[PDB]
Amino acid sequence: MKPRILLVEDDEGLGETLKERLEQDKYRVEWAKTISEAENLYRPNAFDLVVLDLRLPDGNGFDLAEMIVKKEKDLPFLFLTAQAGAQERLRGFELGAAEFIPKPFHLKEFLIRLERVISLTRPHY
Amino acid sequence: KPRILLVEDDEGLGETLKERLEQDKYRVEWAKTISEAENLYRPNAFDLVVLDLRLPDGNGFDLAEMIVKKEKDLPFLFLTAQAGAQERLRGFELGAAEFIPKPFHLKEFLIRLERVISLTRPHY
Repeated sequence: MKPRILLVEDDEGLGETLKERLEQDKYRVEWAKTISEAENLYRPNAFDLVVLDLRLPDGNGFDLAEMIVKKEKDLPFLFLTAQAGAQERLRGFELGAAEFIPKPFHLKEFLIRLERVISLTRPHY
Repeated sequence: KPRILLVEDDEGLGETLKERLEQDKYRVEWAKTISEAENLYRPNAFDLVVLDLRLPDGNGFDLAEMIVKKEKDLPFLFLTAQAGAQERLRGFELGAAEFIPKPFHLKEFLIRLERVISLTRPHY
């Protein structure tokens, strides 16, 4: 019912804040702090959206995204990252990212953009 | 054909964008100042406004605010080097459909613009 988000983020100050605010009313969040934890949490037909940064301590978010796309072609993923230059964004969009949100950001911006991504996951009425 | 109001004073860029979009079966009215954009803008004529926050005769937020007052659900997006956290927050809170920073590769802009154009308006 509540969309389930896989959040991949090693900054625990930011990750706690994001998880807490997302779980406030609308969403359920499984929060991985490493790529290996993300891989453990990840399985097909379990998530509605993945939110990930690019650098984690044990690998790169693009590789994780590429893996996920291979297993579940239509699982939306968005990047949330300080590495948000023209090249990174183009790479993300060409891989089919649903969104690309830079750091730094205000939480309310993230919530607006994320709610529109969730809206696109809804079926046609 | 979807009609785009492009508000962009950089004429090298504006020419490139107008030409490519018109090859993609868009109609583009390209304004180079806020003054010109306000003059070209009319309700029930455009399907998307693309504007820079940085225009020669003022702040693109003023133009976006005028457009929102007149046609609250008209899609608009910012294409701008003024792409920091405060400006993006203000833009999304105002209802911007997208916010694409400069510099950008043209293919990124096209991918993101095509997505905005696909959204349904208004409520069926």
